[PDB]
Amino acid sequence: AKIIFVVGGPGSGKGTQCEKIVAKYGYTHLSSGDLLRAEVSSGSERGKQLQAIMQKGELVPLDTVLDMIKDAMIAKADVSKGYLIDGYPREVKQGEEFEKKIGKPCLLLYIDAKGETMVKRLMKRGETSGRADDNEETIKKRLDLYYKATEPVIAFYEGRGIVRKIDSELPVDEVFKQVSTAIDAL
Ligand SMILES: Nc1ncnc2c1ncn2[C@@H]1O[C@H](COP(=O)(O)OP(=O)(O)OP(=O)(O)OP(=O)(O)OP(=O)(O)OC[C@H]2O[C@@H](n3cnc4c(N)ncnc43)[C@H](O)[C@@H]2O)[C@@H](O)[C@H]1O
Repeated sequence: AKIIFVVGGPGSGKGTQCEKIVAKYGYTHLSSGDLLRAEVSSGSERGKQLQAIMQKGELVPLDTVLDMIKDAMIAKADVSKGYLIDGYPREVKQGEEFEKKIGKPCLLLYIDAKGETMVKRLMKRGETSGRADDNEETIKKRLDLYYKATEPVIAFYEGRGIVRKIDSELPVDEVFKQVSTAIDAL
């Protein structure tokens, strides 16, 4: 099965575009954030540790996140012709371990938004839906961690030759036209 990585800053639009891909193309959307949140909601001790980390806007350890992604991919293996890995990898080492333990991606959709745009989007969502990490201080930390840890992922996969940059400043449907062009070109 094809493995597509979807990487971009917090609030850039990764989840939105992934849900569009699912509806049009039928790939399996796995979200690292949603997996981690599902553990938090289980009430486990592990979930309590993850909630603490996520609330602070820091990165969860690679071992826990990659486990859960692998767990989810195995659970869907029967029925998936492709996977969208949304929000993983977030550092170069995550990408390398994923390739060692699972397989190589065929495409990286780089969901590119401006920093100010991301702040605005996450503040709006936080005011609405109240996700715990959508508060101003945590937003700032998430964005700074993205620039520091995650942009080198984009460089790594530029070196591999598989990055397609998606202008996520446009309206949702215009972003998805770019996304669709990239996927149709595989
Ligand atoms: N691999 C990893 N390693 C270690 N730790 C990890 C990890 N993965 C996760 N974690 C941990 O878990 C935390 C959460 O990670 P995760 O949940 O993956 O959150 P994120 O990167 O913080 O993503 P969001 O879901 O905040 O953004 P999105 O880019 O999907 O934007 P969306 O489409 O929702 O859109 C945002 C909003 O904007 C709107 N919007 C989208 N596109 C547009 C558009 N084109 N125009 C106008 N509005 C738009 C949406 O409607 C919505 O309101 C991390 O901070 C970390 O602690």
